[PDB]
Amino acid sequence: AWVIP
Amino acid sequence: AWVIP
Amino acid sequence: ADSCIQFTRHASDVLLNLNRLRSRDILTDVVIVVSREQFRAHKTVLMACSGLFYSIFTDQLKCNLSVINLDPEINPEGFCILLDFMYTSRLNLREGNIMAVMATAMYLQMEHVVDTCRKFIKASE
Amino acid sequence: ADSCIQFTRHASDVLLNLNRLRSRDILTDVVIVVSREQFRAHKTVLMACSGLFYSIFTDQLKCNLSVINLDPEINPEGFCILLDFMYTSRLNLREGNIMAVMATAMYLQMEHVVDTCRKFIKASE
Ligand SMILES: C[C@H]1COC(=O)c2c(c3cc(Nc4ccnc(Cl)c4C#N)ccc3n(C)c2=O)N1
Ligand SMILES: C[C@H]1COC(=O)c2c(c3cc(Nc4ccnc(Cl)c4C#N)ccc3n(C)c2=O)N1
Ligand SMILES: [Cl-]
Ligand SMILES: [Cl-]
Repeated sequence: AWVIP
Repeated sequence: AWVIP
Repeated sequence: ADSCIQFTRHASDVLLNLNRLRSRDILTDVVIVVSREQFRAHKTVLMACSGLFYSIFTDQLKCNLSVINLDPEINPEGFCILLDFMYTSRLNLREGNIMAVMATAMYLQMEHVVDTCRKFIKASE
Repeated sequence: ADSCIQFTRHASDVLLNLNRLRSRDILTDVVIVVSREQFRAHKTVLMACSGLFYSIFTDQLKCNLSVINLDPEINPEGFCILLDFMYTSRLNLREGNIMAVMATAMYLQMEHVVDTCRKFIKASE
């Protein structure tokens, strides 16, 4: 996997 | 885009 | 063949167009009912994202249904957040919705989401 | 909301499961005929990948057809290569098939593919 888009 | 996978 | 070339953004571009079809109600083939709230969707996208929907739409009788009713304990907002994630890869996880989102992902059999919810809860304890 | 988190591999995982449904002939809803060769597919995936299929399946009469016949000049191998690309992001481009793949991508209105074919041809001149 999860990221800050 | 295009790459060698 | 093993000499294929690959277009990096192709999968993301396909998902963007599948969400545009959903927004415009084009070729949607099922209504999911959650405590009287109704959500239109494409069976193939639901099956591709969820163990529960994969089992439902591969059944020889349920594959032909146009309406599927979920368990009355399922929260409509939690379902809405997960349906948006299926079609965009983005999850709107907030302090006020995390318990409902986690319980809904357990029911729908979306294990990456269940794991991330557990980690965010563990960090606040 | 602007505070969403994103799962990097989600779009690729959805496309992998859509190709598994195609392999097993699950919920396919159209047959594309190319010089008597037949290819089963999902209308939503075809529309998401091609300007020609997007125009065909948004027409109020053609949206309900279960068989679509392509122009007799279209090469079946070129179509097969492009259908595999739609469902996997991988293009099997070879010296012996590039002219047919480019002409088929122009007809299907798949512009990224047309551009890449033009560049590979220009490099050999
Ligand atoms: C985005 C992807 C990964 O994320 C998940 O959360 C996730 C799933 C997931 C999918 C399926 N569906 C298929 C599986 C296999 N063969 C076929 Cl043909 C299908 C289909 N269609 C089934 C289960 C899934 N289960 C448990 C997940 O946990 N989806
Ligand atoms: C993978 C992506 C990019 O690659 C292309 O080659 C490519 C296309 C492409 C897609 C569409 N389809 C839609 C467009 C808009 N609104 C909707 Cl709802 C749809 C749908 N479904 C239409 C045209 C496309 N045209 C010209 C391309 O050139 N597909
Ligand atoms: Cl029904
Ligand atoms: Cl027909």
